[PDB]
Amino acid sequence: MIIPALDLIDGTVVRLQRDYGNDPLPRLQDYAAQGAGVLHLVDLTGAKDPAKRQIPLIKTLVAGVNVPVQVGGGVRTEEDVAALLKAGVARVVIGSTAVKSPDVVKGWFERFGAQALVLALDVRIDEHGTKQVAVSGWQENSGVSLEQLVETYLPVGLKHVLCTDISGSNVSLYEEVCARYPQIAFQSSGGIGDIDDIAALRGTGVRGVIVGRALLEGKFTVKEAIQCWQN
Ligand code: NA
Repeated sequence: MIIPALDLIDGTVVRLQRDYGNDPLPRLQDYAAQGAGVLHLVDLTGAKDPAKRQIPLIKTLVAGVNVPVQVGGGVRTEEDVAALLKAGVARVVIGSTAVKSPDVVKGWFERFGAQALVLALDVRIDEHGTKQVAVSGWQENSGVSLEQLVETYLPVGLKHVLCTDISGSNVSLYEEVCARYPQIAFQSSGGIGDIDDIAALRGTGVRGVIVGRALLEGKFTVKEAIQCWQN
């Protein structure tokens, strides 16, 4: 499915920074009105300081649409996961903590269930052609491959992985990992500049396609994206 996405800073919709206004709820409602079955939010305020996690806003947004929302941004602790779920989010998106503390995160899978968690991994293809995991675009590689990290979590029932390519190559990347782990539903993130980019991901095996900036830029609509995806 198409997964429309917003990044939020202090109640403001931003592009990665350009301000697109303070109306995230009507934006999300219109995404759902066009047929979206899942939405994605990044709490950039929470990511910079978990003390200022935008829980009240997230509550309002989840309540205001009829579809599951997955939410990430500075999820560091079990308390963070619980607080987001309590606010009504469908799934919590875990990023750097899934790389840095796998035994701790494996415990979260046991407590909350695999249906409640999405692991978001940034992947950089190195000189050798290895899929290297990094915790962000501006930090060096972490010394573990995508495959190695996925296999760390398969024993606790990993089901959802969001993969962002931060290094043609894009499509091959998703074809390979989806083929290797058909029991995992992979989501693609990044590299969607126009409608043809969505077409290209078709048949790769990816289950979900995150689309953020291209919608804000008015390149195409959620309805058009879904029609392309469904072919
Ligand atoms: Na966005």
